[PDB]
Amino acid sequence: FDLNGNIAQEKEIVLEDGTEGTLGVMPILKGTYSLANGTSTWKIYWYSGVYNCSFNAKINVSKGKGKITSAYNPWYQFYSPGLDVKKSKLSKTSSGSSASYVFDCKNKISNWNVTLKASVSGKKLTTSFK
Amino acid sequence: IAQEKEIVLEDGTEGTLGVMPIIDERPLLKGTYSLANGTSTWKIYWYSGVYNCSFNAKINVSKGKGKITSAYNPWYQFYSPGLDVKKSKLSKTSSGSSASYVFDCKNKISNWNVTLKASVSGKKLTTSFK
Amino acid sequence: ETFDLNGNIAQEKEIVLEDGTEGTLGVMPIIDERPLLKGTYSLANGTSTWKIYWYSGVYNCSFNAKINVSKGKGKITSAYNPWYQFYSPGLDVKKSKLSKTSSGSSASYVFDCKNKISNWNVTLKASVSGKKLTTSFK
Amino acid sequence: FDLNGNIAQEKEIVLEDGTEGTLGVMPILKGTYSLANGTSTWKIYWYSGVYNCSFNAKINVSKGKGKITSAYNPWYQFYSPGLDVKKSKLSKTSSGSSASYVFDCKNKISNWNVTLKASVSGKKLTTSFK
Amino acid sequence: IAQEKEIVLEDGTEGTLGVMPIIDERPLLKGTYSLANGTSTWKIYWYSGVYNCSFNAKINVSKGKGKITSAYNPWYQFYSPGLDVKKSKLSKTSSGSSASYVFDCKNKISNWNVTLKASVSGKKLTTSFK
Amino acid sequence: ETFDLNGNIAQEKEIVLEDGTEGTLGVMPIIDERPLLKGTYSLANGTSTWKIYWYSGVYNCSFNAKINVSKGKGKITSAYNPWYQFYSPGLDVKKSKLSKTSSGSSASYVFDCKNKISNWNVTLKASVSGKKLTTSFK
Ligand SMILES: [Cl-]
Ligand SMILES: [Cl-]
Ligand SMILES: [Cl-]
Ligand SMILES: [Cl-]
Repeated sequence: FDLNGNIAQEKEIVLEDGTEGTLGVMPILKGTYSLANGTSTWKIYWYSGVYNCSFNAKINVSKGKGKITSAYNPWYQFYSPGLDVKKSKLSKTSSGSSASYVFDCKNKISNWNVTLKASVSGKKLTTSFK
Repeated sequence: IAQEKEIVLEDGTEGTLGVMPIIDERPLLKGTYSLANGTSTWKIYWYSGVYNCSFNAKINVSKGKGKITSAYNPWYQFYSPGLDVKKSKLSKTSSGSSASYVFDCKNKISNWNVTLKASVSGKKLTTSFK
Repeated sequence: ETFDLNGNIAQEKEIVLEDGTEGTLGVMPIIDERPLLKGTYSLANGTSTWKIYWYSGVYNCSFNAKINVSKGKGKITSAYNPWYQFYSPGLDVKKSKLSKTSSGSSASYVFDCKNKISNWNVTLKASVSGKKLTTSFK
Repeated sequence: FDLNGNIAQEKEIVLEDGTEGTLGVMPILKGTYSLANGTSTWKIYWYSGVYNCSFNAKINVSKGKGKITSAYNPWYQFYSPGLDVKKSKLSKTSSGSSASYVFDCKNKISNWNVTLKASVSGKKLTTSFK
Repeated sequence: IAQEKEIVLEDGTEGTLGVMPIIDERPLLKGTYSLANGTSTWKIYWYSGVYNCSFNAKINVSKGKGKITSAYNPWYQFYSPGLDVKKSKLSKTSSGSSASYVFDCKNKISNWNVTLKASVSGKKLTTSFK
Repeated sequence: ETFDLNGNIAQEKEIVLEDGTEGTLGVMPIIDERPLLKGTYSLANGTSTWKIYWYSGVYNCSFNAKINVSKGKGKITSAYNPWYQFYSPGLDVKKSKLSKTSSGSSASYVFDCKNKISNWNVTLKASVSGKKLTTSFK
């Protein structure tokens, strides 16, 4: 039940009030750049008119493959009247494949999360913000 | 057919306490998709006026059977005045049989949850939202 | 006398503290080495899945339970797909949790609730002994 | 710096607004009764016009000394307009010397906790509520 | 004398960042009491118009030195309109050197904590509230 | 150009998402294999206790830190007695936590704050390398 693994496939539905609902599956902007052998420390951050946040990530590249050995020193300043940061959390995957600083936010009309993530694979450091 | 009984609680609340055997789960909406051997990465998502959310699923398939090796990058953004998302957890079963993004919601008149789920069985990938 | 109905079995003690409040502290020996009586009289050998649920004007909730009965003794191997909708103004759900005992003798979906005049928990419970499956909501 | 271990000893202080403060130390109503050899199950409870709560305690008396091996099935119904139960928790000491069901409550003029406790020492079961 | 510096933060906030070496702790109020060899149980408490709380401390003294073997039965009841006790934790140091009952408080105009503490050193039992 | 001042060292990327918001994602290599410079120039050998603190009109907080410096290298063996008073209407403290690094290289007392126009954390930090003790509050 799959033609090509290039486009999104969705199941649609119309709710009792005539509102569309989409259940979908899809195969799959970021910052990436080279690393060096041994251990290194990095400040991973994001800055905008609304969200500003960062943390430190210690990485260790043994052989030609590295991982995040520690994620610490979480900082943040969010400017926006009425915004409520219900929760914030910095965590590292057991493998150390990545670290994420996640904020669960809320205002008068919405609830959502924002995420600053750092990923290490081989000798490559990738960051993202969603 | 199910086996049930009508109970009237002390506070007057009249309800139906029941049990029924099921073959397949009954969500609001579901979808089934075939998988190819090897590792593949997919975005699982739901979009509606009020609820919007997703996560990524890393699926691996050795010969005939496959499972979810990783459920990550949980994202959501809900729009509705006065809505509160008390809790949001993305989790994966130990056997990788499935992953579920569950939201505990609340507002001036109700308390409920919504669930975006992805389960893998053999060559099949099943998505659902309830 | 205010007929507890379990008061005849338990040893109780009326006490009062600091606040000058009057309440009864009590202890009662209970039996667990007993089978179920009211439950769904049958659940075939092997493995099977079940939908446990309570539906009413205010409280609505359910969960799935895979049950495994090898030879004669049956247990719950899993309690999943917790779902709920507690629709009523004034009512607030502060916490919800689905759990299964170590033995798999029972699974409970507990909700911590509150309204303008009270605070309390409610439980949707499924219990299994031998080839019997029973439920309760209190 | 201690005469007799029978009475309370306090350090007093007068706050900026002429309010007394007492820091004190003191050497030290409950329900108690005999147990039997082997394992047993007990319902520990309290009932009043305001607070009603209970839990089950499994006890195991090996030799002539016993302990609580499990505390479970926490139930409660508190009647009082305006009362808010911020938190509730049932826990057992590692040694199993006792179990406690603690409620952190709050209303418009106060914050306090209430506690139903079960204690086992030798072949004796003691309960209390504070 | 202490070593400090006056800092004016970006938002205009003017403060004093300092460090000072101390011999003894400086709480709002303290008390010292002698202990006898053997095990003894004590109630540690504080009473004032607004704050009232206590816990029990099991102290053991082998020949000259002693420590807290157990800090239990935490109790509190605070009176003040609009006051919120966000958190309350009773904990004991691994070495039994001390136990502390800490309350995180809040109201329309302030955020703070209060601490009822008991520390044991040798033959001495020191109580304090800050 | 809006002088970041660290922008010259880090590699940054301006991006935009779903919301149509404009922000800069960035990564910067930093050094930790460096000693302290501004800190309290002395902390004698052996063991000593210190009161770390910040006092101001709105934020006030402090904690104690036992420091152990054997031979030449010094570390924090304990961070205790966390105390605070954040007195200001509109300001809400959502969480507070005192922590010490594994190494004892530093101790941090972090507060999650909020007001009608912003959400942010503030930290009272004590760091120790060799025989140097420094502090900061940002
Ligand atoms: Cl880490
Ligand atoms: Cl029965
Ligand atoms: Cl237990
Ligand atoms: Cl420096």
